This record gives sequence, C-alpha cells and structure tokens, in this order.
Amino acid sequence: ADVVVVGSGVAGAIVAHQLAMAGKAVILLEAGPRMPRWEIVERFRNQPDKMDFMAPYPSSPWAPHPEYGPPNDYLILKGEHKFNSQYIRAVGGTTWHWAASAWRFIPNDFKMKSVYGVGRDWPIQYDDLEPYYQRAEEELGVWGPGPEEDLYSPRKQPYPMPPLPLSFNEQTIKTALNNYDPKFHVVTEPVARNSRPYDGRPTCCGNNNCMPICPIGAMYNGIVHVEKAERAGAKLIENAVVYKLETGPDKRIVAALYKDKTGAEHRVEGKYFVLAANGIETPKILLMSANRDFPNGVANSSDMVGRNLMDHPGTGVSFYASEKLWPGRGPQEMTSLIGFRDGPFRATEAAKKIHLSNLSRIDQETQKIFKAGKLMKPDELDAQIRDRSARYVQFDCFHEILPQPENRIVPSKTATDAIGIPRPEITYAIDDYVKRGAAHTREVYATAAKVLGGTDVVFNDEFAPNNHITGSTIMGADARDSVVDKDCRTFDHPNLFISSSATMPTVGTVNVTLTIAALALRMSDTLKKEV
Amino acid sequence: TAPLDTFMTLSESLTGKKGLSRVIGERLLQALQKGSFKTADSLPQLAGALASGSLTPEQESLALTILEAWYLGIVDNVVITYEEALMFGVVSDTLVIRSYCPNKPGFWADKPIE
Ligand SMILES: *Cc1cc2c(cc1C)nc1c(=O)[nH]c(=O)nc-1n2C[C@H](O)[C@H](O)[C@H](O)COP(=O)(O)OP(=O)(O)OC[C@H]1O[C@@H](n2cnc3c(N)ncnc32)[C@H](O)[C@@H]1O
Ligand SMILES: O=C1O[C@H](CO)[C@@H](O)[C@H](O)[C@H]1O
Ligand code: F3S
Repeated sequence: ADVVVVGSGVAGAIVAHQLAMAGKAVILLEAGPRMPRWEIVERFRNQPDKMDFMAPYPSSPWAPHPEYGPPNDYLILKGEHKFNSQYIRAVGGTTWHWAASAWRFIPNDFKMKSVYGVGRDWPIQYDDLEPYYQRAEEELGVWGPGPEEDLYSPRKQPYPMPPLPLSFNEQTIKTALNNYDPKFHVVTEPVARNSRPYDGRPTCCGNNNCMPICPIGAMYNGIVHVEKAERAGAKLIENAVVYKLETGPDKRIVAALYKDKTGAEHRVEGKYFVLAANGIETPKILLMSANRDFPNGVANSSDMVGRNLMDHPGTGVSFYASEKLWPGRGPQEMTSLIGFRDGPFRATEAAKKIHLSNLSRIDQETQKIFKAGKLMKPDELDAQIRDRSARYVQFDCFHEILPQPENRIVPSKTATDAIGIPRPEITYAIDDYVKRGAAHTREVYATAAKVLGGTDVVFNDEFAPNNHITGSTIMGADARDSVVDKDCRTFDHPNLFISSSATMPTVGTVNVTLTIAALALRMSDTLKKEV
Repeated sequence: TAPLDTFMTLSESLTGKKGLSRVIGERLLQALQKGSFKTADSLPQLAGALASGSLTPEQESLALTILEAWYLGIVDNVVITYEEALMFGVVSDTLVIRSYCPNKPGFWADKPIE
C-alpha cells in the first residue's frame, strides 16, 4: 500500500492514524505481539518485585527487550556507563508502562549551541512546534495547571484538562519547598491522564500503578492511537520484526523486509516509509540495511546513525520526614521542581528537573522492617509499618547530557537473537558536564532533607537510566553531520521519515514523549501533502 | 493437629489477626515447606517456645519467616497472595493496593486521620 509504518508505539500510531484518516492506505508493522491490558495487569499482580517496571512485559524470543530482574542480557553495554534503559516490544510499545508526564521543551532547548556554546541547535525553533505540542496535548489528553504557575513554555490555548487536587504529600511539600526558596519553582506536572471522562477513557481513580500499568486506561497509552489508526483503515500485522529497508534505482526506499515469530522472511512494498522503532531498534534497522549503492548502512552517509545517543542521567535522595505525608495516594508523580530547567550555567553544567515520588511505600517499608531480624508483637509491627510508610519521601531528577558521537548504538558483528538479527551494542559514558550539575543537584537534595526534618538521609549518586532513548538519528541543517531534515525526512531517501526521539538533537531536561508526538503530528501533516 | 492446624494457630499468635484464610494458610505452609519446617518437630516446638518463655535466635528467625510470609505474601520470590497480604490491611483506611481503585473518588487531598 501507500505508507509503511514500522513501530506501533505512540510515534508510529499517531502517523498511521493521521494518514489512514486522510483515506490513504497504511501498513503498520509491529515486532512484538498484541497483548491486552487485563494480561499485563495479571502478570503485574503475580510478579514478586513491584518496582520492576519491565517485568510484566514478556521479552518475546523473536522481538526481545531489555529485562534486569534478572538480566536477560539482550543489550551489549560496553563503554564507561551502562545504557541499561527500558523499552517494550509489543503493540502500543513503551507508553504501556510510562508515568505519562507530558512536558514541552522551553525556547533555549532548541538553540543550545548558539545560546550556551555547548551541544547543538535544531533546524526548527520552539514556535514551529508550539501549535503541534497543543494538538499532542489534546490527542494524548494532557492535564496541567492554568496561568497561576509559569512552566516557561509560552501557551496559546490552555491545557485541555485541569489537574486533580495534589495529594496531601505533594501539596504540603510544594508549599514548604517554595516557602524556603521560590527559585526552586515546584509546579503541578502536566500529564497524559484524565481529571474527567475524556476521549472515551475514564477519570483517574488513584490506582497508584501508573508505571507499570493502569487497569482502566485513565492515563494515555499508545494502544489508544493503534485502535484508532486501525478503525481509520490501517492494517496491523504484529510479529513482524523488520530487519531491512531495500533501496531502489532512484536512491529511494522500495520495501521493508521483516521476519515472523518463526524467522521466516517476508516483504512489504510501499510509496512512503516511516520508521518509529524507539531510539535503538531504529538505527539498528538503518546500519543493518547496508547494501550496494548504500555501503555504510541505509540513510547513514553522515556516519551519524546510532551516534549522539542520549538519555537523562538520574540522581536521587531518600529520607523519613518528621511530618506524616502518606505517599501512594493518587498518581505516582503529580509534582515537579523546575527551578533549574534553564539559565546562565547551562554553558558549564547540565540543567535538571527534580521530582518528588508519590509512590506507595508499604511493601518497601514492611520488607525493611523484617530485615532488622527482630520479632515484635503484632501492634508495634503495624505501628512501625504505618509510621515508616507515612514519612518516607524520595526525590529523583533528569540531568541533560549533550549529543556526543562517541556515545552510540551499532548492530553486533558477533551477538544475535533467536532469529538471526544482530543485537544492540551501545557504548556510552557520562562526562563532567552532567557530573558538575549532579554535585549541585545533590546540594538541593541536602537542603530539601533539612527543610522536611529529614532523618535517615541516603544520597543515590549512581546515575540511573530514565528510558528517554534520544539522539540516535540527529536532525540538522545538511546531511554531513545529520540523518534527517527539519521535517524529520532522511537527507538520503526522499520517501523515508523517522518518527522517534532519535530525530531530537537535544534531550533537554524533561520526559520527551510529548515532543515525539509533536513531531509525529507535524510529520503526518507534511506527508499528507505528498500524494 | 496436622502441620496446617499448628501453622494456623502459630500465625494467629504471631500476626494477632483472627480469621486468617486457611486457603491462603495452606498455600503459605506448602511454599515454606520447600525451605523451612524440614523436621515435623520444628512447628509444634516453635508454638511451645513462642507460648510462655523465650525463643532461640533460630526460633525467632522462624517466627519472622512466618510473619514475613503473611505480611509480604511472597515466599522464595513467588507471590502466594497479592490482595490478601496483611501489610495492605494495616493501612487500608488511607492507602490502596496498587492496581485496585478505592470504590470512592479516591480523594487524596485530605490528610489521613490517625
Ligand atoms: C520504561 C519507561 C519509559 C517512560 C516512562 C516510564 C517508564 C517506566 N515515563 C515516561 C514519561 O513520564 N514521559 C515520557 O515522555 N516518556 C516516558 N517514558 C519513555 C516513553 O515510553 C518513550 O519515550 C516512548 O515510548 C517512545 O515512543 P516511541 O513510539 O518512539 O517508541 P516506543 O514507545 O519505544 O515504541 C517503539 C515500537 O517500535 C517497535 N519496534 C522496534 N523495533 C522494531 C522492528 N525492528 N520491527 C518492528 N517493530 C519494531 C516496538 O515493538 C515498539 O512497539
Ligand atoms: O519519564 C519517566 O518517568 C519517571 C518519572 O520520574 C521515571 O521513573 C522514569 O525513569 C522515566 O522513564
Ligand atoms: S494507574 Fe490509573 S487510575 Fe490514576 S494514578 Fe495511575 S492513572
């Protein structure tokens, strides 16, 4: 048919929906299987570690994905730091398990290099995206605050929904933190989650389970736009793991080759080709599609496919407050501290967004008590459970990392999954850029502790993954240090587009999936023009 | 008094809760009998010592193993029960079990009382 889309994630399904609604014929190819939510929920209830957010999504042998309890070793992580990030390989993809935080980038984020000298600018500026952000916000179903809180991204319409009330936890802390220093600027977090019945989905009931699933789909999952794109007339073939894009005599793509769960090779021809396979499996189809007129791997005449790969290095603190706060009432995250999202310093350091957890801590605090190996009367035990799971506060952040071409993903010459497809070999390091911010990030934590009567203060100074797989096919000016034009079309192949965070020259200071949806809608507009 | 009878009365002492499921009690016993209660003497003995008197660090270690199984609902990294785990019951007034709604609007803006 007319358009072939690889990846039933959010990025792929938004495109597939837009173009299938315009009556044009579409084929959506998914590596992994179609699994419903009642199944994920059941696998969730039955799993022993309820902090493992990858654990209720089976790593299919034909379309594996990273697991870490225990490690399934699917990724080869060489370098100086583990790129141990998570992603799902099933219909609807990784927005099955996200916290549904739906931020826009700020104006500097697009002109990092010009403004700060570091990093590397985008072709497009904030204001080309803004109208596209707004439709993203409507399409996902984003709640966020009105004009009483500046988020620093210039709005034209207001947020489709208002926030629900903060938890006593998140509100008390927002008040105390902003009262110690209003520079911190704790705000209500914009989120793809319902404060009222919306686009057919129900209102949020406070399941506290946002990652790794909603039982009710009160928050947005990519599966929403799959079931949409399907009703528009797109053809869903799941268990179709694409390993090759074939080039033709005009420097254009002409088919995508894909294997089934058997490893039996199949072919699908189309007029246009969108690649939405997360910021790893996407380069991994590019470098693996090398051939006659395209030696160095499809769309990669810049040497840039798989390079300048980024995520937000994470750093945290934990403590028991002096005041009972009761995390785990309402959504898992409702509140973020954005005081450092921007400023002068971003030429020396990484910016961050810090965020308070509102996650239920009964399991963690009950386990902790039993490790003290002291038998107590049922009444002390129950008292101490309620006290500890009432006062626990935890903070976490996203530092920015800049697009370095050393940091990269390549298919393995050696390593192979159960059906012949080479495997991700990510190399990755964290420079003093990120580390010099994180030293300051950790002074904020030390202060926050002291404000809230902090006891048992532990700093978590190991950089944690944050699942923002961004940069791997950087968009830019011209094809001699870039893979894609400002329109997220590949400089080499005129009928190939990349719907993914792979297209993003900067990771910035916030969850990037909104921005992914911005570009996915923006692209869908462009391609609709083409016959 | 089979192993279950003794297990279930031990559990009523150690947890203090009256009306613990025997359908779940049997499942926790069987799971624990993979790694604990290898003797047929260990359980009646623990019931005795736990009654009047004191415990050896190894008897108190077993008591804890039993409490731990009712509270967390997991033995040897296997969920025996999720919904009927006792720790959830201790804070039921304020906190939900993740993936089960309260039948109310939730209303989380209030400060919990006691
Ligand atoms: C794990 C995680 C991630 C996450 C998050 C919390 C957790 C625990 N919280 C987030 C948040 O609050 N806000 C946010 O913006 N992002 C958050 N994330 C990350 C987020 O899920 C991802 O950025 C997002 O999912 C990316 O969307 P995209 O649609 O680009 O990619 P995907 O969701 O990873 O789906 C990719 C699909 O492609 C298919 N695929 C991959 N390779 C192939 C091949 N070769 N052939 C066919 N299909 C392929 C995958 O199967 C998948 O469906
Ligand atoms: O966006 C995210 O949501 C969470 C927000 O803090 C965080 O835990 C995840 O690592 C990240 O993927
Ligand atoms: S999982 Fe569901 S109902 Fe609300 S708090 Fe999270 S969205």
